[PDB]
Amino acid sequence: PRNPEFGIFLNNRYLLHNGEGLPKPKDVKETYPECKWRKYGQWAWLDENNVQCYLGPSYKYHAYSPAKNFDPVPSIQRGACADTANPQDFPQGIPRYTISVPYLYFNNFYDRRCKVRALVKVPQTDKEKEHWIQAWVVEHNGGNWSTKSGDLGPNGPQEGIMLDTKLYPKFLNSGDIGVLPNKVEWFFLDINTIG
Amino acid sequence: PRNPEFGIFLNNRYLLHNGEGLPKPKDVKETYPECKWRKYGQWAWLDENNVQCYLGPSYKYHAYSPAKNFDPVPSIQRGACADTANPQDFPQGIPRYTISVPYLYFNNFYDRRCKVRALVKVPQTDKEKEHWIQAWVVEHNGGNWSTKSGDLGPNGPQEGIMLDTKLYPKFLNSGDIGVLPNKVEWFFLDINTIG
Repeated sequence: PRNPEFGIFLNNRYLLHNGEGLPKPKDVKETYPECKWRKYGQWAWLDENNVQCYLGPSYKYHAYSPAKNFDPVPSIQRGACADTANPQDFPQGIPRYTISVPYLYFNNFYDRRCKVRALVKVPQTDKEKEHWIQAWVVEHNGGNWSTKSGDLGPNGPQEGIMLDTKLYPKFLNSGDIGVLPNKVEWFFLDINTIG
Repeated sequence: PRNPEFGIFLNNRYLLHNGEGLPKPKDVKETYPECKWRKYGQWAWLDENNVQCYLGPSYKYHAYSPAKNFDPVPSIQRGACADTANPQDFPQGIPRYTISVPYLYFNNFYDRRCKVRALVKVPQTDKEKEHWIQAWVVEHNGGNWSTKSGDLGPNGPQEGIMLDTKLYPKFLNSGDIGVLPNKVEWFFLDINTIG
């Protein structure tokens, strides 16, 4: 069946045409300024009324996230998404590009965002031309890291993502602390819900 | 386990306290004005770049939808959500209140919103005090109706929802064309993603 069911092939516009003809991105943080790291008994992503909140980066509102690497094989076998049914167009075997996301981007009971498509921007480096890739979310993680620190403490903000071990080094020049020095730009391919 | 995992019990604030202490609602249509009924080969919910789009009404941005009734028993058995795994806190048997939603509110491959919680406002009538109820989404529908017409034609806009046959009559006074005369106010309980 056609995927997406309606409209343009958004993945092709990025992978083959770099986003040409589409608006320049805004940051998904601007969609929900009041969704912050706050304490209500425990530290969590909460709004100004102490209601759980999460974000939905789209092709219009990209996420810019501090990133570590991870091994996708144990995640696929026994991680947070291991019992999720394979959705439309999911690869056989280990997908070429995989990511893990923190609680800033899901609800763990009802909107888990397991085995969904994400586009990730790979900037120019000494090795790589600038280009977009398509990855699958295959894990959830804590994500208490920033571009300056691999560990913000047990209760520190949970913004960080993970990239598979073969995608991560594409972000580096030939010139690594365990978090990439620049935030990684990405969005959920099939989530276009904010104007 | 605690549900929601973090933050206040949002359902209790509506069901027991009518939303007290929370902001007055805005319309979810204002979150995405450019998500419109448009033709790209077929008629669909599409943005200004012909990308598929959908909405996520929350406690801050309610949906106001034209509503028909439906029989939840065949939907539970063999409708769009019949093979969805029962999530946390899903009832045994037929839930007391059930709704069906159109494509304006889901992606059918990756964000189906099957077996999720919705709060629905039941206004005062000659029989009912004003109050909120908690319903489960158990079906998807076409929804080519408005408060003035049960049938907007094969290609007409798909905004309409359905309410189970025992919830629907709670919207009427003792004073029915098949669509309720007033739009029904509702939101997804666990989706709080737009500021």
